[PDB]
Amino acid sequence: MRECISIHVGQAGVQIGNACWELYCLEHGIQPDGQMPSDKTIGGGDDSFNTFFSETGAGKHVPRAVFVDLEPTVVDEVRTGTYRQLFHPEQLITGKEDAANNYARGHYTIGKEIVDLVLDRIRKLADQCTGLQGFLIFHSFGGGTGSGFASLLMERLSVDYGKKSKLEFAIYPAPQISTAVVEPYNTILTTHTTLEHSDCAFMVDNEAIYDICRRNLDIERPTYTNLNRLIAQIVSSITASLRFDGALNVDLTEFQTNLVPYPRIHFPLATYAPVISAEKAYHEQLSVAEITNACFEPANQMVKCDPRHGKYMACCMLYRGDVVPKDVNAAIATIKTKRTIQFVDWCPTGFKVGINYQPPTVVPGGDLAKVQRAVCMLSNTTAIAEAWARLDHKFDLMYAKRAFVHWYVGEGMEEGEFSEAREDLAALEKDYEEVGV
Amino acid sequence: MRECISIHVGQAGVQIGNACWELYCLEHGIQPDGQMPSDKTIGGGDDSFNTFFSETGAGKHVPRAVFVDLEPTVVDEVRTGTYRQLFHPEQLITGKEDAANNYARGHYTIGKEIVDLVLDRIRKLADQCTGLQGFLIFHSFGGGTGSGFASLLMERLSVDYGKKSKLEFAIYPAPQISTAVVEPYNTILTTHTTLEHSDCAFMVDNEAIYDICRRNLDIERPTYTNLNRLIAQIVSSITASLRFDGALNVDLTEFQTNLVPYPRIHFPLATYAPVISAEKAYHEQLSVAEITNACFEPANQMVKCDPRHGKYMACCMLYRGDVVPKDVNAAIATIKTKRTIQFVDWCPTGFKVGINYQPPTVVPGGDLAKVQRAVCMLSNTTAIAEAWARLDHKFDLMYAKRAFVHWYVGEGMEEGEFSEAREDLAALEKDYEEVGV
Amino acid sequence: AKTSDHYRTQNLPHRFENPDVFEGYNHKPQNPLYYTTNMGYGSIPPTVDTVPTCFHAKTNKFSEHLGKCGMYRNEGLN
Amino acid sequence: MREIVHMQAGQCGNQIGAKFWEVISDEHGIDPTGTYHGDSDLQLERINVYYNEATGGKYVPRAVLVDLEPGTMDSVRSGPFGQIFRPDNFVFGQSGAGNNWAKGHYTEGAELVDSVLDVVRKEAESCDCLQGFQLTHSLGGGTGSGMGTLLISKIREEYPDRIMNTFSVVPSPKVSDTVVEPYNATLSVHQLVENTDETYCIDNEALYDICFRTLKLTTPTYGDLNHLVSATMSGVTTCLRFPGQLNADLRKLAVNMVPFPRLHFFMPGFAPLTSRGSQQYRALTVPELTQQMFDAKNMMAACDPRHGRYLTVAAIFRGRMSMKEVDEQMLNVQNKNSSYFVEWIPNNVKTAVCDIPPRGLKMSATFIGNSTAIQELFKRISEQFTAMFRRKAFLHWYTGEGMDEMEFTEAESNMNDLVSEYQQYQDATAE
Amino acid sequence: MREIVHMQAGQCGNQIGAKFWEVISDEHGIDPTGTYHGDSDLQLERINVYYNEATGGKYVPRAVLVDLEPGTMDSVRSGPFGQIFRPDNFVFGQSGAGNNWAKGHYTEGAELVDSVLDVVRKEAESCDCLQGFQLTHSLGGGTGSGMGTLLISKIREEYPDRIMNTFSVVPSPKVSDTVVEPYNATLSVHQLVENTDETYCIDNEALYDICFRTLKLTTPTYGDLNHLVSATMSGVTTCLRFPGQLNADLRKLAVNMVPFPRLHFFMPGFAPLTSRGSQQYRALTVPELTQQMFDAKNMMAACDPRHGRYLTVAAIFRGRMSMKEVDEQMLNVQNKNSSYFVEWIPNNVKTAVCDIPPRGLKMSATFIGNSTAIQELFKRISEQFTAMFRRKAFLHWYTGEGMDEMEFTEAESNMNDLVSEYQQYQDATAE
Ligand SMILES: Nc1nc2c(ncn2[C@@H]2O[C@H](COP(=O)(O)OP(=O)(O)OP(=O)(O)O)[C@@H](O)[C@H]2O)c(=O)[nH]1
Ligand SMILES: Nc1nc2c(ncn2[C@@H]2O[C@H](COP(=O)(O)OP(=O)(O)OP(=O)(O)O)[C@@H](O)[C@H]2O)c(=O)[nH]1
Ligand SMILES: Nc1nc2c(ncn2[C@@H]2O[C@H](COP(=O)(O)OP(=O)(O)O)[C@@H](O)[C@H]2O)c(=O)[nH]1
Ligand SMILES: Nc1nc2c(ncn2[C@@H]2O[C@H](COP(=O)(O)OP(=O)(O)O)[C@@H](O)[C@H]2O)c(=O)[nH]1
Ligand SMILES: [Mg+2]
Ligand SMILES: [Mg+2]
Repeated sequence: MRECISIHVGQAGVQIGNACWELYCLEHGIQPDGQMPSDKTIGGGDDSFNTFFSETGAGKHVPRAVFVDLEPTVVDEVRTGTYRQLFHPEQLITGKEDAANNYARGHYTIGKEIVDLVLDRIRKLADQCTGLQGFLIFHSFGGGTGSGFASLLMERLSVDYGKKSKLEFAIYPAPQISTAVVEPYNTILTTHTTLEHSDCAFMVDNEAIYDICRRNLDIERPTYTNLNRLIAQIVSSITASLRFDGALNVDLTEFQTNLVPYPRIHFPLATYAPVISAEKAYHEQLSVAEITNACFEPANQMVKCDPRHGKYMACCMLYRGDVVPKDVNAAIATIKTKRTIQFVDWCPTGFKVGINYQPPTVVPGGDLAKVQRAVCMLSNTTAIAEAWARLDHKFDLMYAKRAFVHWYVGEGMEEGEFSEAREDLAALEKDYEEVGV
Repeated sequence: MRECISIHVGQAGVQIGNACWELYCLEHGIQPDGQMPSDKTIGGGDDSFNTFFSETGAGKHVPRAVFVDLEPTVVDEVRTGTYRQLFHPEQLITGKEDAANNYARGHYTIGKEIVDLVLDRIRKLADQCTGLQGFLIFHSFGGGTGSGFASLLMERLSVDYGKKSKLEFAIYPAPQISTAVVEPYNTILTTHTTLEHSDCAFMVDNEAIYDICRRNLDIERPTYTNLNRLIAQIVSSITASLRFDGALNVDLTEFQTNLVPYPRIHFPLATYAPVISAEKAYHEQLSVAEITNACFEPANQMVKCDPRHGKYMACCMLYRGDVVPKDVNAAIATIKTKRTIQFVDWCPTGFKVGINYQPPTVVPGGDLAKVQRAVCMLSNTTAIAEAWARLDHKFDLMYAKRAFVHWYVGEGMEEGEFSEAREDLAALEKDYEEVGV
Repeated sequence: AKTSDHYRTQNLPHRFENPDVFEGYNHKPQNPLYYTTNMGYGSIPPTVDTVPTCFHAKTNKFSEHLGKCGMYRNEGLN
Repeated sequence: MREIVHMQAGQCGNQIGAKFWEVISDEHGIDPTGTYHGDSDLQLERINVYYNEATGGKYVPRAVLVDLEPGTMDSVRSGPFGQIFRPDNFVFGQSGAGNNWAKGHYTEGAELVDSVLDVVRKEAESCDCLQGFQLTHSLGGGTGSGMGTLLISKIREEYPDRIMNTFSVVPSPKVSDTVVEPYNATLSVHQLVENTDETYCIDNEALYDICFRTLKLTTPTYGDLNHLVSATMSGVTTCLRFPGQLNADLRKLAVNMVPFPRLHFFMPGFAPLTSRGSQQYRALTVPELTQQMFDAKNMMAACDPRHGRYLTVAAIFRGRMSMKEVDEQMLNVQNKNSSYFVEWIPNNVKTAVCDIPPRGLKMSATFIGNSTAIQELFKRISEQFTAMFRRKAFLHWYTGEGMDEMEFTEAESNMNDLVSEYQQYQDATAE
Repeated sequence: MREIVHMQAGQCGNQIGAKFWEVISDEHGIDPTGTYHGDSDLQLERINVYYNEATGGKYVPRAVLVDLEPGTMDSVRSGPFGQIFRPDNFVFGQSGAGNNWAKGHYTEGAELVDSVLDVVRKEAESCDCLQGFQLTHSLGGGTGSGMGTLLISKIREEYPDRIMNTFSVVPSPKVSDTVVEPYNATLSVHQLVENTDETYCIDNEALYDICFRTLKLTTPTYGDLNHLVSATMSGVTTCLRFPGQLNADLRKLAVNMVPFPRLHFFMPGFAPLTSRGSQQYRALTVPELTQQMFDAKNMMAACDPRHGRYLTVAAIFRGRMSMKEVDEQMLNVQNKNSSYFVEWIPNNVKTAVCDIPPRGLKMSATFIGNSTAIQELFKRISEQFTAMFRRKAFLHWYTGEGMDEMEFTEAESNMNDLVSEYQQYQDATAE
């Protein structure tokens, strides 16, 4: 009834979709073969699956998300590991050539031979509905399949579907820690096509989640799986109000119109609380006020920019679990009475609070504890202007003497495209600072 | 009383006959001996077999088929095969020479001395036939027996019988993939004769079947077995409304007269949906809306002819299985409201639906999925002139310097015949674009 | 085997209810080469699985009996 | 019922036809005695294409062996598979051949040909429906270029509408073995052109190159060369004898290959050819089988296919395959190199597939090419002929036996006219 | 389906590629006879990258080894994992190389290169993707330089959009062992600059040094060196194979490596390297692994990178490890040695992680350092060439086979402008 078709592009997209669908199956009680085990006939309703999982005539829960990559490695790993019969065969579209951290290669020469097939599969998934609610796109701004093909995919999706919501989950390059050299080039070329031509975009770095995993979870050498689990928790807490029940639900199209003020400011930041291990979770008094004031801690954000050096424009605060709607207001009052947390002048009320009854699930083999109440605090603010200023600095420094541009020219893209995207993002920075003042 | 005599001409005709009579016997529960199994003493109420087989004075089943091929190999294999006890001995008519991809050889030579015997067997079948709804001729435009003798046979049935319908299933050569070399000559020469002596002229292209089998069936190595099983499913779904009862029965005269506007556009385009395999078909609903939406696609056409470059003049849709008229009408409404399917202006109501309760009978060992719903869609699109434009291009660039013509002029074919056929088909495609605009 | 304890049967005749009454669906060849693909249509027999579960065939006994004799004609004196 | 009358002529023809019969008798499961120790019924379904029934079930090949010396007849009869033939169609003469075209066409061979035609009429009206005749002459002897072409002329004049299939071994620049070989070749090709439905010309130098490169063999002798030619023969006429998928007989090949009537000189090739050690490392499927057909190293004519344009290409495949794969491979090689292909014949590869592989290898293919690259071999033969003829060398034998130089003049004129006919449809464009 | 054809030119290339096949067959589980004796399913998952498949489940390498002297074929075939190669992929000549670039390029290498291209084309487009062409050779000798560079030129002409890797054993002055090494290296780097996509240069002096003071072997005779080279090859190509958390194939490396097209000369290094006496004493943590990876004494090039500046740095890790340990170490090395990195490229290090270690240790890493210190080898080769080209030394041994002095002068000019190009980014500024 309320459909949340997901597209996972890039290797980061496929891995984050693996974690995301593991979380969805575990919190909907579906074994990896598609069936519902443990004597399903108990309970009369349980229609919560009909947001992410379809249902055939024989009664199989078939998910609604297309895993697209250009190299077949991670996609074949998904096709051969555990969740094998759960996904459709024409749901894990793969290519021959790789995009190779190259936006022009993934956008102009390799992206056009698979775009018709992925749009036909999105056509079939949307036709297998009864009124769609919102696309959920998952990719990385590192470059390649996650940037150029994602941009072309979003262009054709906006052409085909008119005004449907197209929420981004982007893995943005961190300030210091990064794993490539052409990531500023890819982000600059991608912001042009994802700024004016896409819907609300959640954006996360990697070293913020690295620091969070170091500090909160007391785990010192884990890998990308224990990042994808946290972002899966965030997206589950976002689009759980469509599936589950609770007081003052927040619909997916009601997230946007009540979070983002202007149709160019659509880059909020997420913060999940409380991320904690079991030993530390057993030793405190997890409550609504505590998790609310721990959401606004600058050392717990998933974006490496200090919100103390910016203005809080709006905040949508989503709750899961044993949460009453009076402690929420008591926490909002004790947050708004604090002078350090600063809200913009044209915003007397700056909070949209939503509550969902069912608590967040715990994944077996995970590091998060059995939490009873959680918040996915999603704030639109002006603090990311510093991050895009730093990325402009890096891109101008590397573009000073035209490094790595001979590739993008070689498979074909004009040198003025870089200048056009750079001046577009400079105008975006101007827009953010004039909104802030 | 409803009875159809099938005439299978050529090697393609004999192989189509094998793979279609296998499906007919396996659908009506007749073992290849022709013997009807144990009916529990009293025969009971069952007469679906009467449209293809006759009750002789023993309880056996001799089919209403005439297998003609001049080369005595493919039909001698049937005489020595597993269906050797099915056909009457004076029904698998063969010659002693070949026609060898030559329309002149198949029309004015050795093919001529056998048409009298073929007409005598057809006369005997019609005399033992009570109500003849229409002849059903299967051949190929490759050349030789399938073009020259088929043309002569159609002319002779036209001049003796008349009135009664003559459906044609013609194998059409592909844009690129081709076996013979004089196929454009043999296909140009036979249009002159299959124009004014055919009531419906269903066209099947091998390359479209190859792409369908490689895309939807997950077989990387298709062949004539799979090709003729798909064509057998097409003809069985076409003719099933006679033998098996249904709401909104559409018989041969009805979808003859609700499919052709004018007596020059009688060249429909078949499509079968679903053509899916079993491992894929595990993960869909296979609903009526889905099997109708995945039937107007250019990727599922049967001719290698995208209907986007043209308009639909008429459309018959034979649903076969557990379909509901409410879902049929909803599917028709959604198809009409979609914009890419462009129907012609002088036909706002072109859709003839026909429901049959019987699901498609799966053949064991086949590649097709085994599902409770199917659609055989016969369009009459104006895009079909693309194949004939490529045919004229190939015919012109062969006939510019008189290649391969000495065999024809030695075995018949006064030199104006090629020009006459070219003029007739050019005027015909002029008529087709005239009714398109 | 029966196609009733294994599947759903809706007024299916005895002929399909017992698929073991089908004979002639083997015709095993000679030594396993010389195995032309055209004789592959006489393949594996229908079984409890690849059998129709419904047989919706019309019966024309009444219509045939009236059609042989002829329709009514106004023949009388009144 | 279709059937092929075999007429062997010459030492080369008799040896290579003996090899052909002793390989196709093994293919059909026939003893050296002539009794069927087969293992299936498809061997006896179409056994009458090549064999005649005798008392008790013995099978006698329908081959007429012709020579002018006792020689190779006695050698073949003493050799294995020599007791299978009819003893009444071992017709020979007591004279000598002399490797002389004039002696083979005008001397005592002109009355041996009466007995040969009597035997051939006996073997032709002791039948039901002739598909045609095949002949396997030598093109450079006195019997192959003599008796052979005289047989072709008499058969063409007497039966005018039956398929004639002459294989013939063309001369070569290196590896010559005969001094009057250009004279015999030039005088014989003139009779070949107007009288034969099609020729499958084979070169000993190309066969030796095939043996020295692909099928190593150290010493290639003549048994392996005749084995290769016999495999080509059995591959090209296999759809007449064995059923299966889409098939093509000799008349279908004739109507698909030759565009214009004097263009029937074909460029054959057998290509499941793999070395003895390379068999283990070899994979056997349709793409590599296709490229081994379209490999210039595996061609039995010495001419380079890259030195011309293919008019038409026949591909007779054998085995349980995917003909989707073979059609895709033919389209793929055409689209890969459309440069060596005529534009005015679109998709000029006739393909046939049969479901009965030969003995041994699992998957087979036979290549036939009506290429325009045979004109360089024909130009080479004409060059040797005119270099020898400008000084009238070795002409006193022919003239003393009696042939005017006008005959040699017409032979060279038809030679050059056929070369020009092959040349025009190489740079002739569409429009 | 991403897959490389591997070709080895010269005796050095043949041995150094035989060791590469010997190590990756052991990595993939393939026995000497060519069958899959592997335990994990993951081993036979990306075996199509380097292997074909024949009848009976036999996997053959996609190696098209080429030389011009027959002794090296015996030396590569008699060794272990030598019978696995296809014998058709063994084209060579019976002449003598002469350690002559002119002989290997113009006179005797030009005759073989047609057949070499035929076999390379067959093994390259009997395929579906064909990402990579990996030629492996030594600069300074004969067929390693001339035949290899001619093969590079023809293959780059044939396939202008495919990745070209060349593992080049550039000559070192201390080892010497050949008096025409500066001539061959200076005359072959001309073809290596304008054609190849990634060229990894390996110093035999650096290999001897890393065997002496890191592996601490008394007599590193002839196989430890090319074992280290083979380990580096497997490290740089493992991302097209066994899947990891963050992989980076050949294009993913090449795009992020070269800032400008003629800067594709790389200094490789594989350093989980320890002597047998210290392997029990050292840990194998990620910090220890990366500090001895960035240590200059574990480098396969004699250029000390302290006398220069890193343009780009790669790190391909193998093993199940933590990617906010490897990433913080890649950031820490930049923040520590920030002077040796170019200031106009932030984040000079590209990191890839595969989860399957090589046979032996449980963690490993491969280092690819594009630095502006590689000009030391190039300057020394240019100096030794310009110290010999003045008084026309050893020049008749090229002009007799046929070359003018203009080719030598243009080769030296293309040497010097590339040295100046690397010096330009050695001494530059951010703005
Ligand atoms: N948070 C998170 N980020 C990831 C993960 N995997 C990859 N990334 C990010 O992705 C960036 C590199 O781009 P990829 O996503 O790996 O590449 P791609 O989108 O598949 O396109 P190609 O470069 O052609 O492979 C790195 O900078 C990482 O930060 C993951 O599992 N979790
Ligand atoms: N779909 C399909 N097409 C076939 C089949 N067999 C032959 N054809 C078509 O037939 C064409 C070849 O000409 P044929 O119809 O076989 O000629 P013929 O029936 O053998 O008659 P002659 O040429 O005189 O021997 C090919 O282009 C094929 O497309 C078949 O089994 N299935
Ligand atoms: N393939 C093949 N060629 C042969 C054989 N014997 C001879 N030849 C060729 O035939 C040519 C001689 O022709 P020949 O048979 O003597 O003609 P004849 O004198 O009329 O019988 C020589 O150039 C040989 O190359 C053989 O056994 N096999
Ligand atoms: N690292 C390494 N260097 C080698 C090897 N074989 C030869 N070389 C070097 O290569 C040079 C000779 O090159 P060579 O093999 O003769 O090239 P070719 O003439 O083309 O075969 C010598 O100076 C050696 O130092 C080897 O196996 N490993
Ligand atoms: Mg990737
Ligand atoms: Mg036929």
